[PDB]
Amino acid sequence: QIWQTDFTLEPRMAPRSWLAVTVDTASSAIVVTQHGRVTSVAAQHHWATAIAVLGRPKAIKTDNGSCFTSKSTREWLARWGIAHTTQAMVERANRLLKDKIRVLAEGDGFMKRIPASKQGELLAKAMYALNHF
Amino acid sequence: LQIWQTDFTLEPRMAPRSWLAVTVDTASSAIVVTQHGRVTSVAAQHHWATAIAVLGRPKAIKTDNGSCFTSKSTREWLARWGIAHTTSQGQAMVERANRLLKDKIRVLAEGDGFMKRIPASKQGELLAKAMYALNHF
Ligand SMILES: [Zn+2]
Ligand SMILES: [Zn+2]
Ligand SMILES: [Zn+2]
Repeated sequence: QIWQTDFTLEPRMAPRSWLAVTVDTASSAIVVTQHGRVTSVAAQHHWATAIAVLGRPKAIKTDNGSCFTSKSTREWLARWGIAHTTQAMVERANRLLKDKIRVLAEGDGFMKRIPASKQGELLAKAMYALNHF
Repeated sequence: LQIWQTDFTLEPRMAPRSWLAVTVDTASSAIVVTQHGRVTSVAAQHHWATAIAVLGRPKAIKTDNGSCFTSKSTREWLARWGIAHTTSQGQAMVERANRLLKDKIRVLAEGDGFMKRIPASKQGELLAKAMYALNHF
């Protein structure tokens, strides 16, 4: 598999409002996780989630953000045997995810921040809606 | 399918991220370890996603009653993954891995000249090398 990964902000999911999103380019499958800060660790724990869900890819493509080009991330991706190169599919995935998140939250009456106790199920439901799990 | 045991243990050499979450597969004795700054429900869930990535999905996970294992957020996560969960005794195999791992961490750090805290930029490769050495004796 060849994946594309990027981070995007979703303030309805605050305080853990940074979403890491990966898309598999051949299948269009999408995995998202939420994070309180954009760090190398956050990217690594997101990829371990995506691997657990979809299988281990041959290569991941990203932009040049510092979470993705750090010595830490470069070391992790070599340890896992995944090649790394430094858009349209991930951007499409972001918009579809944000839309689902907005309509589900506003439907439950949450017009601003979603309470932390409701976030885990609401993000899973948004993700499952865009997939064939 | 697989049955795991998981627990957290503190390792001050790996500070500030000195919380180690450890999972042992009961059939194969394989260990997966990740390190975390705080012991929270999310740290356990990201540890387990890592262990699924390395080992494959288990049928069941056994833990103690620490609050990050029995929280609503952890109960919901385990249910979404379809993993059964069983819970003040402890479990032998994970306590033994905790001991092996701390000994191993000490030996490796000390060979590289780190006598007390390991510099944060060294800790990822060293923890991975310790986990690999125990699995590949
Ligand atoms: Zn970006
Ligand atoms: Zn994490
Ligand atoms: Zn414990």
